[PDB]
Amino acid sequence: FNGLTVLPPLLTDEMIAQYTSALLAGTITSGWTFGAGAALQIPFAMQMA
Amino acid sequence: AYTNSFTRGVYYPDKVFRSSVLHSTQDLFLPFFSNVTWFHANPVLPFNDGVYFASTEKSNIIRGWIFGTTLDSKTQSLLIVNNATNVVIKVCEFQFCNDPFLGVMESEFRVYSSANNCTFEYVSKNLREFVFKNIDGYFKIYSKHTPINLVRDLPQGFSALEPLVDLPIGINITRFQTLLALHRSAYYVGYLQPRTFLLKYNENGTITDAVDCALDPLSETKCTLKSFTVEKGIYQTSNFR
Amino acid sequence: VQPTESIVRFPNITNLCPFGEVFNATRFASVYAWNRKRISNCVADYSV
Amino acid sequence: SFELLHAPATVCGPKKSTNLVKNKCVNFNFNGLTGTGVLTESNKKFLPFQQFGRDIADTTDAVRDPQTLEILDITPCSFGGVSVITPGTNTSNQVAVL
Amino acid sequence: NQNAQALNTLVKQLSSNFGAISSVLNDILSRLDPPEAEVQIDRLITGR
Ligand SMILES: *[C@@H]1O[C@H](CO)[C@@H](O)[C@H](O)[C@H]1NC(C)=O
Ligand SMILES: *[C@@H]1O[C@H](CO)[C@@H](O)[C@H](O)[C@H]1NC(C)=O
Ligand SMILES: *[C@@H]1O[C@H](CO)[C@@H](O)[C@H](O)[C@H]1NC(C)=O
Repeated sequence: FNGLTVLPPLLTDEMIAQYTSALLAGTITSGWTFGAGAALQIPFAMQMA
Repeated sequence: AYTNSFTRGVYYPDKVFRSSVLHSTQDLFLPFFSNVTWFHANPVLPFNDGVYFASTEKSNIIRGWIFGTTLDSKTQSLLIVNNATNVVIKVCEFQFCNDPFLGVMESEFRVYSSANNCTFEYVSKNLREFVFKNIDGYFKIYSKHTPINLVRDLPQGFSALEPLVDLPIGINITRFQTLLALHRSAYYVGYLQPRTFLLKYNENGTITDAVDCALDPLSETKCTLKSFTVEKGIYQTSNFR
Repeated sequence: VQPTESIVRFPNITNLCPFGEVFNATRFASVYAWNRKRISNCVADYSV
Repeated sequence: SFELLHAPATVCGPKKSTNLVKNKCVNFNFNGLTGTGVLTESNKKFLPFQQFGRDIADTTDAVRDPQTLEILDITPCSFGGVSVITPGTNTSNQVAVL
Repeated sequence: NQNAQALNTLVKQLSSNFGAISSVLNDILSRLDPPEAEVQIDRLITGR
């Protein structure tokens, strides 16, 4: 256009998708333990319990 | 008698191309669902700012138009005829008779008798339609031809009109007439006015549809949103003063 | 980037305002009765 | 004997055209419209009464040259900001430019 | 939709004379000398 510029976002879409996938994997595997420090694995049934 | 001009009388307002934008234009157009005349085949009619004109027959009985202010001598006038294929345009004085026409007996004469100081010359079922607009010294002509099957009935359809010619004069025109070809022993007239329209173009700069804003509340609702489709809801359009 | 130069393009040259029949006419007129031929829509070449 | 009548002007001299140039940054002018940009052929279709194209945002984007009757498209010449990447003068004086 | 509409309105605001003779920096300049074209340029600048 006439002087209008659209900057590209710093985080590209696949990078955000990778963040979301990592969050899903952590939630499924370690429950809420990975949100406070090192991820601690636990069976999913016991996490739901 | 009378008939109703359904959705006809739309012309390209300029030489501009658009791909898919719905462009809103403020110009002179024939209002949608307007009242027009039912001439049979004829008298003289006024020439306020704009006029519409449509003809429909399988036999070429309609030929040319006569324009001017007084339609006599001493006043400049415009003349268009077509004998068989030679389109002739003259912008100059003439002396028209009380019954100007051209028969197809089989004689073909008796339109006028005058020629002096003439400022321009040029030599070149179905539906025919023309729009005549005289502004700021120029004379605009638009045309379109669409095959049909109705005998002498105005059809139901939409078609844009493309500019044909333009000539500079700078004169004032008030009245006009028409010629015919019956024997020697079927046209419409519409009136233009300032309105507001939005047009549709489909990737080829062709007008495929239009909506008259001042017709009904739905039309002005579409005009405000600038779209041919409206979703459920309530919209503010104008004020009651 | 800066434009290299300016370019102008216009349509072809139409009817040429036939001055050739006014400057090379076979016989002009006497001064008390002079012609008044007028020109109209066309392109006039005053350079020539 | 010339004159200026209230009627529109009809007779006057020939406009001097020049050669068109493609794929460069120039200052075009066709029959009054004027600007700058890059001239290139466009795969579009016009109508015999249609001079130039205008897209969304009401910008002149396509024009047909009145010599070959073929459609050309116009795009603005390259414009953009300049950014400087530096590690800090306290560390080094090398500079990267974007 | 809001961002696109605001940007489009900003673009459309360019084609407004703001009470001046024209809305183009060239035609105003090309037909009037600086002493009185400066007022029109100022009006365009203020509006934009
Ligand atoms: C057109 O106007 C005439 C009178 O001027 C009227 O008799 C006729 O009904 C009108 N036609 C329509 C379709 O309203
Ligand atoms: C519009 O153009 C396309 C190609 O650009 C073509 O396929 C289509 O038939 C055209 N529509 C018409 C001519 O009505
Ligand atoms: C900044 O400068 C100070 C003194 O010149 C120096 O001690 C320090 O290490 C520098 N730090 C960096 C990050 O350059």
